[PDB]
Amino acid sequence: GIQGLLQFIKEASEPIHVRKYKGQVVAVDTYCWLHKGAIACAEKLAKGEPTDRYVGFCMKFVNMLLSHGIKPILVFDGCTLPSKKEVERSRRERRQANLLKGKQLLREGKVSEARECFTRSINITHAMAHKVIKAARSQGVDCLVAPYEADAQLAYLNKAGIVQAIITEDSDLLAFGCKKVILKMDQFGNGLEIDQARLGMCRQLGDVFTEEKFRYMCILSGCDYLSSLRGIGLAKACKVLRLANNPDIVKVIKKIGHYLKMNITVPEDYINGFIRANNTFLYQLVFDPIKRKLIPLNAYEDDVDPETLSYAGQYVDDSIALQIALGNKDINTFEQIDDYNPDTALY
DNA sequence: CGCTAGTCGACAT
DNA sequence: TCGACTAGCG
Ligand SMILES: [Mn+2]
Ligand SMILES: [Mn+2]
Ligand SMILES: [Mn+2]
Ligand code: NA
Repeated sequence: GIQGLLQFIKEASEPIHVRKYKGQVVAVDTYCWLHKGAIACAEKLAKGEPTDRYVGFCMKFVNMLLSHGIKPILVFDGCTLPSKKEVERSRRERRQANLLKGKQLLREGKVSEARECFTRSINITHAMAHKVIKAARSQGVDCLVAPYEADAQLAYLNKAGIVQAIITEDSDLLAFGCKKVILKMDQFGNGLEIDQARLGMCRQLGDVFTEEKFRYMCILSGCDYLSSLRGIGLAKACKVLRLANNPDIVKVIKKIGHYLKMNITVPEDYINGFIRANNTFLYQLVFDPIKRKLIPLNAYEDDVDPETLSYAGQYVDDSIALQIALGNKDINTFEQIDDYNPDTALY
């Protein structure tokens, strides 16, 4: 998540409605609807009590798209990424802290304070996501479980032309290179749209509108894969790239103390972390739904060795990757929890 | 002015 | 899964 990116390129956004893609295919970052659908029933999920309200919350969004001729492809998060394990461990640490502190407030009498901690300790399990998959499949809607982060899976579906828009709330999809991203879409279907081609209307970007330079700007500002240098945001990162009259990104990062004229010490591990993060935005493992196989988000280049890309995801057998993508195989237990088969009537 | 970190919000009755 | 918002800092 690039902080403040949406307010940094506002001049490239215009409010639209989902009718502009009537009769087209639009993928969805479905986990955003699960987080909003679980707030209305946070205390129930915190106490382990059975609840299916979030199932109905995600369905009114799906049924709303079906009413406008949209063919949604619900994409769901999968396994944990090694490049995101530091953030995933911290989020799991804060969910456990709010859960323990929320249960402590139940043993006192504070009902409003315990509810606030419950809404911040929401853990969207894969079983909760699989409930929405069953409800969406009962209505004839495609559902795809990403091998890891849904962000990379959404980026491939949009680049490969399978879908023409990505309905989401995260700003990372712009860094992955999505052509059309629809943000802040209410239950009625109204939101903002940011096209990758219209990024030139942002005067504060300069010549940093190409996919490679825009990807470099998001990482230097601070993403979930690599924390930014102390004092480096989107503006200063964009300033380094505008003045970067050099295609080699490694020498430009070392020279960040010169392009900005600041006392910036760059450890060597941060340089290896940038190459680690740039390859994750480029070569993260997605799932090809047509050919049914594990492929990187972008095709491998000649100046990269895929042997050093374990942090971007681990390959498995195409049959195992298919059962995970179909939601039949659980993410953690790796056991068959369902028996859906798309052959016996996206794929 | 730009960046950082904490807070409040997302639901809905 | 995320971001919007502002006070406090350089
Ligand atoms: Mn997760
Ligand atoms: Mn994501
Ligand atoms: Mn993301
Ligand atoms: Na930053």
